[PDB]
Amino acid sequence: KFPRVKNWELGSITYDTLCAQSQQDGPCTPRRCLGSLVLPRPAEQLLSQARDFINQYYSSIKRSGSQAHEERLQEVEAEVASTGTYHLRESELVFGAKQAWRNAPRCVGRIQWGKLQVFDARDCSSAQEMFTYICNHIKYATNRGNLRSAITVFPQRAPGRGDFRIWNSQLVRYAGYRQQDGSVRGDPANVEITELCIQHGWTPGNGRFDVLPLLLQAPDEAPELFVLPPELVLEVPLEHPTLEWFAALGLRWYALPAVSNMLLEIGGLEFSAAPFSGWYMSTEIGTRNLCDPHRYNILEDVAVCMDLDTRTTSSLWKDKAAVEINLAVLHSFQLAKVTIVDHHAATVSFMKHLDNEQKARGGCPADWAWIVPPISGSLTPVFHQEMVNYILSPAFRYQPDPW
Amino acid sequence: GPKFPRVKNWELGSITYDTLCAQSQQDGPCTPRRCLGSLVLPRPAEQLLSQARDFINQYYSSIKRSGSQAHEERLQEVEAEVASTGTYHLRESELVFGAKQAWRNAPRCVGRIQWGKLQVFDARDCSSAQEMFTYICNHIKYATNRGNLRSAITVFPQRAPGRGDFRIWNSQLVRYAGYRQQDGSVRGDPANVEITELCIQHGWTPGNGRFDVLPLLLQAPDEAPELFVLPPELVLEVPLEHPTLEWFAALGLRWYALPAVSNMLLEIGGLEFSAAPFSGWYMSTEIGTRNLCDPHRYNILEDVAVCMDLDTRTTSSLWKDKAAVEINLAVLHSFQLAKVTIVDHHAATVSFMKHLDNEQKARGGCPADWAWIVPPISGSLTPVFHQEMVNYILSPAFRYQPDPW
Ligand code: HEM
Ligand code: HEM
Ligand SMILES: Cc1cc(N)nc(CCCCCO[C@H]2CNC[C@H]2Cc2cc(C)cc(N)n2)c1
Ligand SMILES: Cc1cc(N)nc(CCCCCO[C@H]2CNC[C@H]2Cc2cc(C)cc(N)n2)c1
Ligand SMILES: C[C@H](O)[C@H](O)[C@H]1CNC2=NC(N)=NC(=O)C2=N1
Ligand SMILES: C[C@H](O)[C@H](O)[C@H]1CNC2=NC(N)=NC(=O)C2=N1
Ligand SMILES: [Zn+2]
Repeated sequence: KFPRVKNWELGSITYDTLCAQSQQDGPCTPRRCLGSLVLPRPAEQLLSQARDFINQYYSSIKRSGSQAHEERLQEVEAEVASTGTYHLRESELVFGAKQAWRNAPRCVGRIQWGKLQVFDARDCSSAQEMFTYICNHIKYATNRGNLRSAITVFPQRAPGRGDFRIWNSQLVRYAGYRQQDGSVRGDPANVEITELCIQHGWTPGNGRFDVLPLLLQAPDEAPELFVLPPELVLEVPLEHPTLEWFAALGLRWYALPAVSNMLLEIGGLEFSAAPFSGWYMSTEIGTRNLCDPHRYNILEDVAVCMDLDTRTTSSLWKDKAAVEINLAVLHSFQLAKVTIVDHHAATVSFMKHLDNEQKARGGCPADWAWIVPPISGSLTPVFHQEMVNYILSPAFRYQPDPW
Repeated sequence: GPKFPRVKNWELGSITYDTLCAQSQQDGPCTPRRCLGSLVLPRPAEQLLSQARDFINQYYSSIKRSGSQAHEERLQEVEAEVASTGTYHLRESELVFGAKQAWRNAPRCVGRIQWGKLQVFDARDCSSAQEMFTYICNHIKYATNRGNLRSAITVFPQRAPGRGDFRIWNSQLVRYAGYRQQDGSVRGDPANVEITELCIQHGWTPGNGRFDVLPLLLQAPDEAPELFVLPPELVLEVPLEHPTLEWFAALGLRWYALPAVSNMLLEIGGLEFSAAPFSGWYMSTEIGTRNLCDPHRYNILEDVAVCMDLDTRTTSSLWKDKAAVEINLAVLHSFQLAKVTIVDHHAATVSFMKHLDNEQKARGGCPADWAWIVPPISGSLTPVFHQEMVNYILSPAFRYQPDPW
């Protein structure tokens, strides 16, 4: 039965028919819903995924049933039957990468999905060459603050051998130095990767915002360490439009959000290294990165500085400090002329995206818990919107850590 | 290791496994193909007996008498009663247990740390609309307790074969009128437009304010509903002021003290209680964020922002966030000053975390609807945002039911 999907603010209703196109199970069953969980719980198979994807591609260019379409299916079929695998043409890769983003249920920025620079790095044969491609990506995507969405696709997994992998979870990560007294200096999210870096020969610093080097891995080789050139890593000092002492906090964040640990799956083929980047929504930095108790955890420091009544929850000191921190992020990025979007503008765009996709494809997979921002949830339109979550391919997926 | 859902807390790094979900006898809306967890309304013969037996087993387990002679005798009693009459009836102590369990089982309620403290008024003798009203007034008086609020439920007679239901037509015991205007807008609470118009159709003379308390429309078996005005002195309200913004008081906003849901069905051992209103106390975000700030509710965000002199022309000033915070603070401050029980969303969610731990030990899990548990402002500032949750239907349960009209 195709789900009825309701918007409770507007009273409008849609039916999701796109979900019938899902060929991949999620974690929920009729007995229990596991929608809030962060992590998920032969040749004929490759052949049907490949054919389905080639069909998707030729349909997108309006060329279903054409000579080119029939001949491409034969090529794919021939290659799989002989070798157990196949290869994508660059145009198919570009279409596949955009579709993977379009299909990502946890992404509120999908209004932008058709605007993605795709770097084909499948001719990469060494960690050294990976570093070169990553530097070109960062340079292109950063664009002096006028951020442009981009993906670089390194060579696919092959049955015979180890994967190409970028060990770091993002291309830009701040060190987290664990103390002998358990506590952390820097970003506690990055304790493990920091220690892997030191262990692979990196000389650590001792600051709160030390940019990590990249550990890059070519198949069946020890990862290699590469320091990013400082001028490639654009950063924004954080200050507040009216609170003078805020800048004295010595806070900063990086411009470029680039996820580097996810697997890109297109037509059954798997790209274990395919880092992608857009621009930040302010709550990612202002709310999560800076205010999570297990991240930089600055709420109390800011509250004290604001002279708020910390003695009690009902003064709403946490809520007040968080708002000001989010404002400082927005102010500071605007001042530095670095692309950023606030959570109201981003969720308004997502509502438009939902409407675009309803008309174009008859639905849109969306993970409500991820779409709704971590402050002011019900003040955004997406809170009042019912959403259907399911897996379509092409897809970005999680994968095991390479160590 | 375990073949039960693994549940992680990402703030603390701690892991549990929910084994309680094995006890679910009712399907929700999700399938392996697609998750429908965000939907608001998720899409008897020997059937009664097996539900009845399961509930009786639950009762005797809770008093540690499973397998006992008293347990086996009650089972026989129930099947005998069903055998001859088609239905059965609960002992008083069974109703009390069943009502607390239904609250304990409610995935959408963040206040469940309180589940063991519920005053259960047994109104299964009620035989008229007038008597329903007396019971409800008594419930309201007891629950409100001059501002020192106490959780209560009043249970009216169960649904019976081929006989009409007891129903309360209003969705809550206290509701503000919503009057549709000529221009298409609403004065009062747009949530209550339909029930307002139904009160008018049934003979209520409407006011014209923003906070007019509605009458109750009460229905006894196979009769037209009857209209009852709540004595104004029974309905405690709190005028809203702000601790530092002196003009906020001039806005004339207010809310009532007692949150009392009256349109849900209480199901216990297959028996169905179609009128069983229950009340607690408010979490401040229900009033200050949803009721006052929803675009389709009182919608006051812009008015407050304008008074605070914020830049309302651009999303990036965070004018909405700043105004909502102050409205929420006004709610807490005003209830505190008025000595009326209220709980903020930080304190509520902290206590729900304690509840989750209690239930892990007591029952091996706790059904919880993440979208409902996470507060509508400051989500990730609260510990529940970082907590994975497993949602499933246990019985006894509170359920939605069709509107009487
Ligand atoms: C255009 C700028 C973009 C904005 C404002 C945006 C917005 C977001 C936000 C707010 C999240 C949640 C992040 C978190 O909570 O940590 C997210 C996640 C995601 N986004 Fe987008 N996004 C953008 C570009 C992209 C691009 C270019 C791709 C792929 C090519 C993408 C794919 C994803 C994926 C796969 C996730 C989930 C990541 C994970 O699960 O760890 N995003 N995005
Ligand atoms: C003791 C103080 C209590 C607090 C602070 C509390 C808190 C809450 C909150 C914040 C919600 C979400 C409501 C919304 O978003 O509109 C809720 C829903 C719910 N609560 Fe509790 N609660 C309390 C007592 C109770 C009692 C006594 C019962 C039943 C005996 C109960 C059963 C429920 C049910 C069934 C829902 C879902 C309502 C619906 O789906 O319409 N609560 N409660
Ligand atoms: C493209 C893009 C745009 C934008 N605005 N922001 C980003 C950054 C997304 C960062 C997401 C990282 O998620 C981690 C940390 N919190 C939840 C967790 C989920 C997860 C788990 C795993 C194993 C991998 C992964 N990528 N993500 C990327
Ligand atoms: C006991 C209690 C404590 C407390 N703090 N707050 C309350 C009030 C809960 C009111 C819940 C109302 O929910 C309505 C309005 N928004 C979603 C919708 C869900 C719903 C639908 C239907 C058909 C019935 C119903 N009871 N609830 C009750
Ligand atoms: C347990 C819960 O699912 C996690 O805390 C989720 C909640 N929602 C979330 N939403 C987003 N956008 N990013 C997150 O990391 C995130 N964490
Ligand atoms: C579409 C979405 O499920 C609704 O807007 C939900 C989200 N979470 C919610 N949570 C709570 N506590 N009450 C709600 O009314 C509510 N509405
Ligand atoms: Zn689900």
